[PDB]
Amino acid sequence: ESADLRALAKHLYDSYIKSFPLTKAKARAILTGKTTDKSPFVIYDMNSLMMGEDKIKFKHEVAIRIFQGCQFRSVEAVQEITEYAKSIPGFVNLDLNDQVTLLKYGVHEIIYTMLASLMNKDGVLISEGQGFMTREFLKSLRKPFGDFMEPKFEFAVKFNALELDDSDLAIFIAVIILSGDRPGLLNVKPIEDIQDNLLQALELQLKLNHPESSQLFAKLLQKMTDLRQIVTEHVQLLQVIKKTETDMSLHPLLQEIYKDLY
Amino acid sequence: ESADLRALAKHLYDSYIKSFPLTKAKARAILTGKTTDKSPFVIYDMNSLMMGEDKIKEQSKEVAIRIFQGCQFRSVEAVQEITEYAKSIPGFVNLDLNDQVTLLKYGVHEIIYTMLASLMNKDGVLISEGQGFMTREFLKSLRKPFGDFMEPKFEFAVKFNALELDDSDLAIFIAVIILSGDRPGLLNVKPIEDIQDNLLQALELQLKLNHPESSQLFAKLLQKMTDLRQIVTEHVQLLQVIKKTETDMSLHPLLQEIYKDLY
Amino acid sequence: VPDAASKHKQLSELLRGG
Amino acid sequence: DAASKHKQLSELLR
Ligand SMILES: CN(CCOc1ccc(C[C@H](Nc2ccccc2C(=O)c2ccccc2)C(=O)O)cc1)c1ccccn1
Ligand SMILES: CN(CCOc1ccc(C[C@H](Nc2ccccc2C(=O)c2ccccc2)C(=O)O)cc1)c1ccccn1
Repeated sequence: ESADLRALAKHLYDSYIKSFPLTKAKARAILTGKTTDKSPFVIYDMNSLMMGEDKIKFKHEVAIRIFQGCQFRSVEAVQEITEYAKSIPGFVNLDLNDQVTLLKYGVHEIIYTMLASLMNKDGVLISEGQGFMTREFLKSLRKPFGDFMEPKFEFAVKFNALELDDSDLAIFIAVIILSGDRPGLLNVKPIEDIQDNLLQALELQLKLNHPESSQLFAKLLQKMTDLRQIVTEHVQLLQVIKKTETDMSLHPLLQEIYKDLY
Repeated sequence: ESADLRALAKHLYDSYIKSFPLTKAKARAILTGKTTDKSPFVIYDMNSLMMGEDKIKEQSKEVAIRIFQGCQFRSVEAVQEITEYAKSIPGFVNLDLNDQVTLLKYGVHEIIYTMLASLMNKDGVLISEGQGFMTREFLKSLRKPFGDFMEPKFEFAVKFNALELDDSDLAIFIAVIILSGDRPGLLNVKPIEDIQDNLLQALELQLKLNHPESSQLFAKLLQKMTDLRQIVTEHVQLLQVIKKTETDMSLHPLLQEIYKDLY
Repeated sequence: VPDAASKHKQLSELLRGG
Repeated sequence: DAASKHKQLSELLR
């Protein structure tokens, strides 16, 4: 029974590696200068954004540029999370309405989870590890733009304190997607069956990979509610932007995800 | 360590029993007719409400407003009971009083909704210590925006009650809830999290002994904490609609104190 | 005809095939 | 100063 749970873990880790180009292993390698990849460009003020901008591939106010660059990343992250979800056994056999609902509610929680992999207390990697934008600079963006990233840094510093690795994260984000309490699910039961198997694999995974971290499984499940508060607050700030800023349409896919979200 | 975790479970269950007069055991006994208590009076429309105001529990108001005051009254008594319970959680009263206050402030409504689930079913909720049973449909039929308050609590309760927890599980679970290290504004996170890890170990042993053959019950219960947070958030937003549109929507000073600068 | 799949055309498109 | 901003909860506690 332990071998089947470990095969599930290996399957999930392999799909994670195929779906997400920048893993936590490589992000840790950037943040402690251990890679052979060149160092990120450090964006710390208005002038260094323009100085490093040419390494950013994007086709089409500093804060408006940060907003656009972010949106571009979010759309690619949704696509990566959808590929990963597609590799979760049982997921693509569920009623497409439920597949859609689970993506709709889980994608941003996974985005914030994996974003934590790219953060330390002083900033975040951008553009697949090619740049590094400092926390102080994001916090110094004109309101309300300066308020978006700061709660994610708070969460990341606590989440990275759990010292999870890519192999843990693959199962945890699978657990997240297969959440039976998503509003609007038609058949909760097959979902919950898949999630209980994912949960068993996650519990075995954390017990083997992090002995001497008592109750790590429970701490990690508590972070799911942290993620939910983060999503709620992000939505409220998006509505400040949509109500106050001029021409800030979201990409149609992000609009599709947030329409009638909660 | 397994025997002290079981002693902690027993300690928590005894303080729960001393602190909360209406347990899940008695609510289940009422709702399934196994008690010797007389059946609740069933309030399912305006007319049956008027009929059972006549025989059992003249300041006329809006029925929706009377419901509002009744739920506020219960909430204030529940806060007092949850505070009494919280004081018996080992380690709690040695924490910096500011943190004690913060943990109460953020955890009380989550515990209120957890324990509210013990008195609900798909069709309604017990009220007034089991003397009445108010239907979901009736609560849903109060004039807008009053009709929208209970429905998310019924939704959550049907999902939470599917876990078939008992009072002994629930005592440890609400303790886990109180000792949350991620409450905004905590001064010392570490002693909180130290107490909570022991509470979590006691809860895991409790659910494994009390519900073998319920795989991963511990993980499903920890996931319900996020439902609880969304319910609190939405309830606060609806209260703020209510405070903005209605007249004399002034809460009891303790609930005002709790909602002041909550999220 | 009207359900969540229809209200999320782009998510649906991403989810299909592979 | 959390306790001073919550006199009623504080009095319940002490
Ligand atoms: C910080 N960062 C890494 C990506 O971080 C993400 C942070 C958040 C997200 C989620 C995503 N958020 C946005 C969506 C559209 C536009 C802006 C944002 C912001 O988040 C934002 C808004 C205003 C100011 C600052 C940020 C979503 O809700 O869909 C996805 C990714 C950057 C920044 C600039 C360029 C590239 N990489
Ligand atoms: C349905 N019910 C039991 C529910 O008891 C609670 C239901 C909710 C709560 C939480 C508590 N709620 C209130 C507090 C003050 C004022 C109103 C409310 C409501 O929540 C409310 C508002 C409008 C309409 C309906 C409810 C809180 O926020 O602190 C605490 C207890 C009762 C109880 C007694 C009398 C009538 N029926």
